[PDB]
Amino acid sequence: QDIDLLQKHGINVADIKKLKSVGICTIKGIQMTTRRALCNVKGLSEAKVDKIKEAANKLIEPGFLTAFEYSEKRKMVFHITTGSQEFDKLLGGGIESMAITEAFGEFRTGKTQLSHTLCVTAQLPGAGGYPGGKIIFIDTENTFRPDRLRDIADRFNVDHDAVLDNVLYARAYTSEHQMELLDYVAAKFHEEAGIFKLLIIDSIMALFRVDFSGRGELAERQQKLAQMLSRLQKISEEYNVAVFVTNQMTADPGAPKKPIGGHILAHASTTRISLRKGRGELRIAKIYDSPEMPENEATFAITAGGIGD
Amino acid sequence: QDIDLLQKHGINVADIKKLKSVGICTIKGIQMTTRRALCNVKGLSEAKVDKIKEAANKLIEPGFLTAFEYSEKRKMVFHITTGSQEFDKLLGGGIESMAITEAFGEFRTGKTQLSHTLCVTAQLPGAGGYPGGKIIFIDTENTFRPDRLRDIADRFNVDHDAVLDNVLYARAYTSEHQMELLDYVAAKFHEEAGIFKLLIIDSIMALFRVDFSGRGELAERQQKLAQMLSRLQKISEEYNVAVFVTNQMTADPGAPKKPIGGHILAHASTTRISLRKGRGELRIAKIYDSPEMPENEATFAITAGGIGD
Amino acid sequence: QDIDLLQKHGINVADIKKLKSVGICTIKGIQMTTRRALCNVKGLSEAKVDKIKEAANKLIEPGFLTAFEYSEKRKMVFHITTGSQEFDKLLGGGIESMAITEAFGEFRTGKTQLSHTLCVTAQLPGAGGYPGGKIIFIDTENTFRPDRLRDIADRFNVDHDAVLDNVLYARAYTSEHQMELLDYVAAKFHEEAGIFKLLIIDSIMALFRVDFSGRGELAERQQKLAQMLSRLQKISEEYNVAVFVTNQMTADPGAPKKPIGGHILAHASTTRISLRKGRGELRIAKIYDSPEMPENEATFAITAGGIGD
DNA sequence: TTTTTTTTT
DNA sequence: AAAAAAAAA
Ligand SMILES: Nc1ncnc2c1ncn2[C@@H]1O[C@H](COP(=O)(O)OP(=O)(O)NP(=O)(O)O)[C@@H](O)[C@H]1O
Ligand SMILES: Nc1ncnc2c1ncn2[C@@H]1O[C@H](COP(=O)(O)OP(=O)(O)NP(=O)(O)O)[C@@H](O)[C@H]1O
Ligand SMILES: Nc1ncnc2c1ncn2[C@@H]1O[C@H](COP(=O)(O)OP(=O)(O)NP(=O)(O)O)[C@@H](O)[C@H]1O
Ligand SMILES: [Ca+2]
Ligand SMILES: [Ca+2]
Ligand SMILES: [Ca+2]
Repeated sequence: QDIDLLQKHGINVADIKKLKSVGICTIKGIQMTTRRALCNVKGLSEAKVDKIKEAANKLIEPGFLTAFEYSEKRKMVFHITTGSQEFDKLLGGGIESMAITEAFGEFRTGKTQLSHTLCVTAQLPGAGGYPGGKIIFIDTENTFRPDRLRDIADRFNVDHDAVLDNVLYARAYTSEHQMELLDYVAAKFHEEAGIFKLLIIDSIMALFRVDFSGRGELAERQQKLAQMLSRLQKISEEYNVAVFVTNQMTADPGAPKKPIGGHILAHASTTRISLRKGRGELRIAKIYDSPEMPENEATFAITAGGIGD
Repeated sequence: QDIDLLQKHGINVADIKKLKSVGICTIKGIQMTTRRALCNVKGLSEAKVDKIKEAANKLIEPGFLTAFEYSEKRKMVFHITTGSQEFDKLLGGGIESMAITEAFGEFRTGKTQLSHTLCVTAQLPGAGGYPGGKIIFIDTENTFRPDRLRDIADRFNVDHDAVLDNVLYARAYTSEHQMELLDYVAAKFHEEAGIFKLLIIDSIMALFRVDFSGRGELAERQQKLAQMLSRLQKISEEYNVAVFVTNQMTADPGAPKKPIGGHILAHASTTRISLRKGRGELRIAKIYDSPEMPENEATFAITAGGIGD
Repeated sequence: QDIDLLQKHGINVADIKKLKSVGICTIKGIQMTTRRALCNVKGLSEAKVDKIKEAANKLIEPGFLTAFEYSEKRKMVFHITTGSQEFDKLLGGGIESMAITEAFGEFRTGKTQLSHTLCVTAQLPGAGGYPGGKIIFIDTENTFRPDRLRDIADRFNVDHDAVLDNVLYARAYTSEHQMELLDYVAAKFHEEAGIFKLLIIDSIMALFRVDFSGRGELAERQQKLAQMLSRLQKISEEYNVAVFVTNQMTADPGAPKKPIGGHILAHASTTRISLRKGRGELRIAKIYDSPEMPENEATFAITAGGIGD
């Protein structure tokens, strides 16, 4: 896995620590790079890069796996329960582990409350043999009240301070700061294989819609967004972790609500979960663009303690 | 067909295995090569290449076929049904076997669901004397959930594990990795003549729009795309197989949706099928740029089980 | 016409069959050759070529024709109707017979549909005393569906299989293969004087833009293109036939669409017909660079059956 | 000579 | 109802 399996094939140790200084730490890191990105770095020439690709095919052989084998290959994925019964009946165990999940609501619909439950149910050994592990929370608005975890820890009957250390927290302040903070995620995931389970970005579009103006800087903004979602897709295959992202909404005076992000965000997301209000403490949850489950509905209950029934 | 029919015309066996190491395996492989591409390879001189072209015209004679003969020549093409009745009424048997078909939707419109049905209906002996065979699936986003094949296998009344081996799967990770993986397709098609029927690339533009930036690397990206579509056109004549490609969409603040790819992709595609949403589980399918069928519409139904009515 | 009229002027028969092996078949073939091209061939010396030019001026005398005589000299040209009324009102009988015509569209604009009608209307005895004859179709993309001729044969009330033999078909696979296939056209035209009327290349730039890269091989590509267009100009005077060529288009992020080919193709073409989309099954056709008709517009209708009104 | 990208309220 | 930008071989 770690990139020391190449030095027995002609690679000298003088520059294999150099690609570590960019951030590459795994044998799939050279599988997930363009050949011109290794033209940009200080001190690697255009005519020596082929010897790293010499040890790429003879260590990770890109033949043609049959889908029968790929059926047993995909058994390593896991599922995170949401807290309810009909909500992960709507998903099939909840959140997939090799895909990007989206959830958008009006304003009060309980997006971060769904996230705050997921910092608690994901460290408990549950269904599917899922053993539970550590969480990274990348907040961007302000909403990481930690004492809200302590109420949900009671209704699952867990100790308080045993769970307040297994979540990692950092707030981005700028849309470029949100991008560079993904490099710390790659360093944090690699040195402990298997102790982390999922990652939460609070709202990817909470800073992109502010730092960029309207029709002038629109293509500048949508191009920088595509680099972020592609990097998150690479991490979810590199370490087999889940990602959960939310975003805001906007109106439509041309007609009546659409989630912001445009076509770039709608294509790159694997499952989108629409959330609308019902009656009192009840919320309705539809499902948009899923590779499994058709458009059916469920019913939450945001409680004292997150998602219930 | 195989390139051993040339050695009886003066070609020595010392370098006919050399052009095999590039990838050339058929008597049309020398028909589909520039004369300067055989100047680039290690150990073949500029003044000996004519003896391969000596056995080219006396084995494949490029005279002038009349179109009456070409009418009976084109009877070897086949047609893949999609799953509906009005949808291949809109196409005339469905997918052609010597052409490139395109299909683009908004985001939830069911592009990969149309692909997932085509991995099932193409191995069943159907209309036009089409006997069915094996499929190659080149995925690029992430969407190859194999258990979705098992639902569609029921509504055609086929065994489960008899069809999960006749599809081959590989995921490209990089836009250059997608190009070199076509060379494995040529090796896989050649050694078994007639057991493969079609090929699916998931989304050719899913990695080209990410790995390349805006107006700086635009001409660099569009030139590398033209090498890919021309290689796919050569394979579809070399082995008589069908190809099915999808792509994303983009907006237009100059006006209102256009499929990405530019003029290069729009010219090289033979039929393009627009897909838009109707009501509930119904989708509308128009047709763009076809050499037969004029602009008429139909109506899907994505079901439990892919395309219905 | 045939080169046996020279042997009565001192030319021995030992080498007049030699210039036949290059491809020269007519008395204008020595009028259309450089004197250094007859230095390159195996077995003809630099000091004997003048005796062929001895019988050149005393058989084709290059004096000074007056334009009054040239007015009656040019009566042998003919005109091919396209299928509409305002479209050849825009051209003046349609396609000239001693010139190169060009037509370029966006992607769906009906370029090959205009070609498919021209394989049918050119074998019918129509206006101007044009008697009709045989057609050569040099396809290069893939688009020669022959059953599309059978629909247009009905709306002109012609037999089906009487017209499916008078069109000759060949597909080029490589940009050098497209060049050498013009030598078969010269052999096919010469032995039957007057039974052929026109020639269609599908898209000259469909293979030149693929087989050659960007700014490296640009001058290499544009030099090889100029040899092709000059050879086509020589054939259209050697046998008095029409030629119809199409090409793709490209964008312009420096500004917004331009036809590809550069200045070489724009100069060597005699008439260029721009094609853009109107409403539904209607197309608008402007005219670029014509030696007659000024910039006026018309309106097609691609039908069941090609071009209508 | 060559090559199009990008929704917001 | 109504808004604009961005370059490399
Ligand atoms: N302990 C609690 N008991 C009952 N309701 C609660 C409790 N805590 C929070 N809520 C409610 O849960 C909702 C919070 O949803 P929330 O996810 O915070 O919205 P949001 O995602 O933050 N949208 P926005 O605040 O505009 O960014 C509100 O209706 C709160 O009143
Ligand atoms: N098991 C199933 N049975 C029937 N229909 C299903 C099934 N699972 C998914 N679908 C349908 O598939 C639709 C989404 O189709 P999909 O092919 O994912 O479009 P898509 O454009 O490829 N999504 P994306 O990859 O983000 O662009 C859903 O809206 C469902 O209607
Ligand atoms: N026989 C026919 N009957 C009905 N409609 C037709 C017929 N032939 C063509 N069309 C319509 O005309 C369009 C095809 O135009 P076409 O002449 O193929 O453009 P093109 O520029 O040759 N395509 P491309 O090679 O991709 O650039 C399609 O959108 C069809 O709907
Ligand atoms: Ca919030
Ligand atoms: Ca998809
Ligand atoms: Ca065409």
